[PDB]
Amino acid sequence: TLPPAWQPFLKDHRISTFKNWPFLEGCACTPERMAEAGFIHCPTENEPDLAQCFFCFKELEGWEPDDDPIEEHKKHSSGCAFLSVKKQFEELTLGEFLKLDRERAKNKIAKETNNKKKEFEETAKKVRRAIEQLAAMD
Amino acid sequence: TLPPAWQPFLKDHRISTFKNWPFLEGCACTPERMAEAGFIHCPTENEPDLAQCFFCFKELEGWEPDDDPIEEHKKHSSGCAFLSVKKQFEELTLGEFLKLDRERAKNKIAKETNNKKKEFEETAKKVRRAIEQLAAM
Amino acid sequence: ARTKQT
Amino acid sequence: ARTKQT
Ligand SMILES: [Zn+2]
Ligand SMILES: [Zn+2]
Repeated sequence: TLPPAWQPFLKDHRISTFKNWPFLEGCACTPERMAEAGFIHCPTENEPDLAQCFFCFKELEGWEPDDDPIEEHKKHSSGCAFLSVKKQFEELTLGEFLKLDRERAKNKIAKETNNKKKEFEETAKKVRRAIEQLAAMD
Repeated sequence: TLPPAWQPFLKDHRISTFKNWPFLEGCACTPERMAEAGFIHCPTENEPDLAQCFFCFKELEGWEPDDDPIEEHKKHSSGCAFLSVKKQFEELTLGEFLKLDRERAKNKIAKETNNKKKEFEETAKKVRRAIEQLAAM
Repeated sequence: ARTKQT
Repeated sequence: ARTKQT
C-alpha cells in the first residue's frame, strides 16, 4: 500500500505504534495528540514512556498528563521542519514530499553522527586516563 | 530512493529500459520520445522491438522510424489515463498519484484477466479439435 | 506500430 | 517531558 520507509509520515501509522501508552482519555498527551505532533512510541525497559519524532529524531521521556506534545516538540527541537508542515499528507506534491524525505534522511545522519561523536569522546576519555595512570605509576 | 514498484512512473527510468533500441537519432520514436509516451522496452526472442505502456499495459510491436509514440498510444489505447496526465511527476499531489496507481493496479488485473481469457479460448480450440478427431473413423 | 499478436 | 539521558 505504501513502502515501509515512508509509513511514519502517516498519522494513522504513528498512532498505531502507541501500543501500551499510559496517557489516554483525560490527558493532553494522548496517542492521537502524540501522533499529530510526529511522535513514534519506542519504549525501553529503562524508560517505558519513550517517544521519538520520526522526522527530527529528538527523543523525549518523563511525559506528564498535562504535556501538550506540540508545545514539547517546539520547546525541545524548535528547528524540526515537520512542525512547519501545514498541508495534509495527500495534499503534498511529490517534489514537496521528496524535499522533506531528503531533510529527514539528513536529520537521521546528523543524529547518528552526533551519537558516534559522543561515544568516541567517551572512549577517548577512558583511554587518556588509563595512559595517565600508567604515567602516574611511573 | 523510490520503491521499485513505482519507478516506471519516472521518465528517466523508462528511458533506461531501452538498452538495445534500434530507432535513435533521426527517428520519431526515440527512447526520449517512447519514454515520454509511457513505454517500457520489453523485447522477446520473438519480437525484439516490443514495447509496453506501463500504465495501461497495451503492447505494441512493428515500430517504424516515423512513428510518433504519442499518436500510436492515442490510436491503440485511447482510454489510457496516463495520456490525460498534463503535470510533471514532481507536480502531482500524493492523492493524485495514489489515485493513478490504483487505476494502474486495476489495469494490470484487467490485462492479466484478458490474457487468461485468450489462453482459455486457445486451450478450448485444441480440446474441440481433439474430440472431433476422435468422433471420426 | 501495431498491437502485439499471438 | 524532558530530553533523553544519553
Ligand atoms: Zn521533530
Ligand atoms: Zn497506456
